[PDB]
Amino acid sequence: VLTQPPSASGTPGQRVTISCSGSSSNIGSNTVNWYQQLPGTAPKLLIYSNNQRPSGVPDRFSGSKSGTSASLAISGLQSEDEADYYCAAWDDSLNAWVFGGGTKLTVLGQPKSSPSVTLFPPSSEELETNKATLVCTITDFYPGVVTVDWKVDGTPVTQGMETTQPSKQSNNKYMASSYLTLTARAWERHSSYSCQVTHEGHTVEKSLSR
Amino acid sequence: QVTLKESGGGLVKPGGSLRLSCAASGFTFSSYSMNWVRQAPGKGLEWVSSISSSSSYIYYADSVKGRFTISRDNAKNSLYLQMNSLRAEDTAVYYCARQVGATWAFDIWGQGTLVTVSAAKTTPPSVYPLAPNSMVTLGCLVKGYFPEPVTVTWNSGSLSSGVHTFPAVLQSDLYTLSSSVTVTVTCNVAHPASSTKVDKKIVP
Repeated sequence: VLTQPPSASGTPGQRVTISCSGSSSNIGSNTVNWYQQLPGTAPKLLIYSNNQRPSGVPDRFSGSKSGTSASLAISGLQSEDEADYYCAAWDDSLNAWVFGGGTKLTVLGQPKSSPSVTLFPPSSEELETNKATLVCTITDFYPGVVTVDWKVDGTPVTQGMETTQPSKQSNNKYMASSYLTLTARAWERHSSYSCQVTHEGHTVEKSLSR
Repeated sequence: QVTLKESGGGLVKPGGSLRLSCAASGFTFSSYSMNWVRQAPGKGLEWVSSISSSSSYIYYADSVKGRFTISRDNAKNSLYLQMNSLRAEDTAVYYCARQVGATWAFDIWGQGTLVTVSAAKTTPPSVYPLAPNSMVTLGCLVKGYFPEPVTVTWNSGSLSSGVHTFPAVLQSDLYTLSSSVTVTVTCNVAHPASSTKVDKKIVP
């Protein structure tokens, strides 16, 4: 994919930029288009040919492209701009469109709040079934976007992970949970386990030993 | 009145097949390249396939190569996607989108149609304890149930302060959810679809 920051934020009236980093075969060789997706709705065209706006798109949205990177700037942030933004470019090597991973833009309506992370080991009851699930709970964060990374004996995990979409809490901040699924034999083969939660420019890592 | 409308979405078993359709209105359908783009629940957009004005040039994402076939009927103002050997990872909202000639931008999108790939049958949850010093956090892992929802409470609703009941994840073809309480502590789980209730005492 094209690499985008998971989250971008600002207070109303501020100027916020969203980066989109690709490679020579896509952004390096072709124009970038941007799509805005409001929650639960279909995407819409926001920017085309790097910096052109279709009718209906306000001039506070602007695009640029340089080398293998593209950028979307939103000036004078308005509450209705809160949405997911995706960049996209044709890839000459794959003969395919490549989309960015998306950026949720939050228009700050409360101060930022870092996540509270708790890591739970598998229970002996579950281990009896030959499965092991570690649970990483994440609460009280705002904006409502986190990235979760897991490690086993210091090595990054690439499989057996699932993370919930963040949902609103009683207090109007966000919560999410992440799961690491292993076999009971894999759990017994390793010692150190960690869940790392990235929120804005703040990373929190919780660890345990089997 | 330039619109696109997808249809044919629904539930299909793994290994099964489904054909989506997209009806075009208010424009000369034969003058445009057309695309399918999909989005798995809570995930990013993933381009699927594209077809030229006269079907001379057809492209597929590597993830769907040899399983999906794009076609069009210019007289019937319709775009199609034939999806074979469907897998759980193909579950998504599928959108059809019109591509502009000069700019390659997808300027008009349909509302989307949901395709769910699952052979899951009604299954009760297994309930396991979550236990690890300034404040003690205990919980319940409600694993492998289908369909949603489950209801979770603590001490029959009497313990409400400090509780967080999280949304579910699809883990394989079944749901998993967790609930925790920051504080003789019982989690009460109800899964109406399987007519099951579980009360589990959690101890550190």
